[PDB]
Amino acid sequence: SGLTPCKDSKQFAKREKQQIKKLESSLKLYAPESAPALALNAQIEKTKRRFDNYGKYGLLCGSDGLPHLIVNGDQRHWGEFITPGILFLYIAGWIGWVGRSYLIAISGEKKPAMKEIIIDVPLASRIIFRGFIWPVAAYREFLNGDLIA
Amino acid sequence: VFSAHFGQLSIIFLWLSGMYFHGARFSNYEAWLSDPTHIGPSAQVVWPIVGQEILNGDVGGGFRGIQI
Amino acid sequence: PDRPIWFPGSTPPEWLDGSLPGDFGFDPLGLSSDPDSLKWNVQAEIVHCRWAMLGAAGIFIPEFLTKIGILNTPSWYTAGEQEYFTDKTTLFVVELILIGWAEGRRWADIIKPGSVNTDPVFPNNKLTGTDVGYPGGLWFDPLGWGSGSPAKLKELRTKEIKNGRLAMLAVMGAWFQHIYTGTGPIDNLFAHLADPGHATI
Amino acid sequence: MRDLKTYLSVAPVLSTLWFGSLAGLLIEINRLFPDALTFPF
Amino acid sequence: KGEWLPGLASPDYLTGSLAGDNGFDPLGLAEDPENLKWFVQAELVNGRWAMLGVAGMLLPEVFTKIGIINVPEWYDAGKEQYFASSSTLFVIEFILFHYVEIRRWQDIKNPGSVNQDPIFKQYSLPKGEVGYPGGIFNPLNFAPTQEAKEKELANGRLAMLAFLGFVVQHNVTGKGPFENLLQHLSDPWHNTIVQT
Ligand code: CLA
Ligand code: CLA
Ligand SMILES: CC(/C=C/C=C(C)/C=C/[C@@]12O[C@]1(C)C[C@@H](O)CC2(C)C)=C\C=C\C=C(C)\C=C\C=C(C)\C=C\[C@@]12O[C@]1(C)C[C@@H](O)CC2(C)C
Ligand SMILES: CC(/C=C/C=C(C)/C=C/[C@@]12O[C@]1(C)C[C@@H](O)CC2(C)C)=C\C=C\C=C(C)\C=C\C=C(C)\C=C\[C@@]12O[C@]1(C)C[C@@H](O)CC2(C)C
Repeated sequence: SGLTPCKDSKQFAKREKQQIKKLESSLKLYAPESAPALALNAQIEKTKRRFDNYGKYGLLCGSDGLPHLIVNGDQRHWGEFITPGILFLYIAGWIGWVGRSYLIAISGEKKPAMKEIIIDVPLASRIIFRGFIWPVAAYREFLNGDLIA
Repeated sequence: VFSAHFGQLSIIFLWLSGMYFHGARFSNYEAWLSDPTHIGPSAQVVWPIVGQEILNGDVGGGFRGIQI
Repeated sequence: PDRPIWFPGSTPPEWLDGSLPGDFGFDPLGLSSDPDSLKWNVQAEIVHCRWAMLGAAGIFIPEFLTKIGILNTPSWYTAGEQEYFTDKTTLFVVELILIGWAEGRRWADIIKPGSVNTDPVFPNNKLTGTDVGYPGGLWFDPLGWGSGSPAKLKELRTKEIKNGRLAMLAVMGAWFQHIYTGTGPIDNLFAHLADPGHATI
Repeated sequence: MRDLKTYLSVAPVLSTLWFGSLAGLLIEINRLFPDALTFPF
Repeated sequence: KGEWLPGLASPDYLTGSLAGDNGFDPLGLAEDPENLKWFVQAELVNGRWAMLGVAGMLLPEVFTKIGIINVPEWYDAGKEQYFASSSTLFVIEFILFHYVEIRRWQDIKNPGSVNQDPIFKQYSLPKGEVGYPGGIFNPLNFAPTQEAKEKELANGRLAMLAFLGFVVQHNVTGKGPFENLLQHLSDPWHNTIVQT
């Protein structure tokens, strides 16, 4: 959509050069072997590697020199939004399933409210491993009809 | 009330100990002592984790940190 | 009730009645008030004592023979840097697997006693031990010393536990002596014996 | 003691331990894979 | 009855009547009795298919290595050309497998529902437990005793593990399945997962 790749972005190169020039301005103030100078020299390399990696991944830059993210579902940009999205969904489902399974276990007690303050660690440690298979567990429970009260 | 006052005194002493220690290890006190007017006092230093080390300014005396 | 205590004239805790071997009523922090904690801590102490006897004899005996002039084995501190026929991580993995099987069997024995007393593949062979932590049987007790009158067993277990405490202390001492002085444990003993008054700090 | 375990299982202390471990872990990845915007896998 | 971990009580929902039972369910996935049947059928089918796949992608490699025939490895079989396009063969497979898979699915729902031939009405399969059709599928008329079922399930589990191992072998090392075994035997203590 009028976007150019990072590796061929003159404004991207200008941003990198300007940041490096600004960083090197403070390097001249200290002795070359001093600890502040050693710490500063490690910052320039980090900037260089970051810019190289951004160029190497085929990110798209506009007229500003800043990368843009395409989330329409293009197969060449699945790492921007699609790939991290499924990971977040899996992790959030794990957390939710563990939290839901803990409450059901203690609901049958005489005083279920007491277990919400003093957490039963031996009981909680067993349920934690069970969240690994939460997609299959939820898929099977939905079909059987036990998901909704 | 007596015991609570004792606890508060303990906390204050711990705070003073921290303040006195930080100026001995992470400060430019000596360089400032050699030139009080042109050097900015500093006693805090930041770890370089998420790029936050930009807060280590050039306070003078061959030292980088936060000006107190 | 009238057994010697660690602090004479003091009151021993109510959860240490002297039935256990090597009991001297020492628990100021009360780390074993509950019975399950008592049993777990007893097993931990026994295992630590046995590993200590195994390790302590393997540190001072080689160095004694080296300094006396019989062998030439290097210092125990730097024994992890010597050459070997394979990478140390492979040795670590093999050790992990074998000790994992052994310690898993032992763990199964603690929680549900009597559940691992039969050979998995040769049901004829069994272990004749009755108390947790003392397996007995032909594999571990070949000489028959593990069974007898209760007084003899109590005395033997007491002396084993005391030797274990001594060995644990000695091993920690060897570690700290070598981290501090920078020489072998036997050299420290000889330096101390040469001039006991001055050869310390 | 038993009271030591019971006080350690209360909601604030357990939550603080969990969040501290979480923050340490997150800082570990942020240090190991710094300046990350896309998945290169 | 076998136990997968001594000192651990088996779950109550595993009564031991099923074939190949060892009380193994740490996650409690088969708590609901309905889920148990579907999981059993899925395990059986996966075991049989994995067994066939592992055999068919291990044996030709050995045959090529010894020198009887000359066939490429299992992963690169797609580059070879055949008498028909891959899309055509996929179309034959898609139409063909639909019938048998729907037949099996119909049997799973209602046992004994699809035992009768739909074209010729005089041929049918004898009654039997679901997942074991018998009849024409057992031409030699072997005894389907519990021991044979246990052997089948054990072989299926081993085949699943072997297939996963083969996939991971190819993904990391990039070599053949049988080539790795010969490499391991040359220097056992120097050629291992640790080095790679
Ligand atoms: C790890 C080794 C270990 C273990 C598990 C035990 C365990 C036990 N001992 Mg014991 N003991 C040991 C080493 C050990 N001992 C040593 C080295 C000595 C000689 C000094 C003794 C001398 C001794 C006596 C005289 C008596 C016991 C008794 C007991 C039992 C009751 C006390 C208890 O439960 O406290 C729990 C014990 C623990 C070790 C839990 C660990 C708690 C602390 C925090 C460990 C760290 C301490 C360390 C010095 C601090 C490091 C911090 C810093 C310096 C770096 C219990 C089974 C009593 C008994 O009835 O015996 C049957 C008793 O009368 N012990
Ligand atoms: C079995 C226990 C034991 C024994 C026999 C020794 C013996 C010795 N140690 Mg030592 N040490 C030990 C444990 C032990 N240590 C432990 C646990 C530590 C860590 C805290 C140290 C740390 C240590 C250092 C840092 C140094 C020594 C040194 C020495 C030697 C000179 C004496 C001295 O100044 O020690 C002083 C010992 C201590 C300050 C530790 C207190 C003693 C422990 C707690 C045991 C308690 C006594 C024990 C119950 C007596 C009964 C056993 C008896 C038969 C010996 C001497 C050979 C010195 C050396 O190399 O000689 C030139 C030296 O510089 N040790
Ligand atoms: C546990 C221990 C110390 C004990 C701590 C004590 C007293 C705690 C006591 C208390 O709790 C009580 C009782 C009651 C509470 O109210 C109070 C406190 C005070 C809290 C020491 C050693 C603990 C652990 C020991 C002994 C470790 C042994 C190591 C081995 C076997 C090493 C082997 C090798 O050396 C070889 C043989 C050859 C080499 O080449 C390679 C290696 C591998 C190095
Ligand atoms: C079927 C199967 C393999 C099928 C393969 C085929 C057809 C191969 C075909 C090919 O070779 C040919 C034909 C040609 C090759 O050219 C072409 C291809 C296509 C390559 C694998 C299954 C593989 C399946 C595997 C490995 C599953 C493992 C599951 C496990 C372990 C579960 C563990 C648990 O479930 C229990 C155990 C208890 C639960 O409670 C909880 C836990 C503990 C979590």
